[PDB]
Amino acid sequence: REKERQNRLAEERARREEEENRRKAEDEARKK
Repeated sequence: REKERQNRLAEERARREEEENRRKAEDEARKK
């Protein structure tokens, strides 16, 4: 159960991270 929880939270973190990455990408694109 602990590893399930930790992995779920970890994928949530990584998904938020890729959200911010694509976000900064589209920001730079607007700068272009």
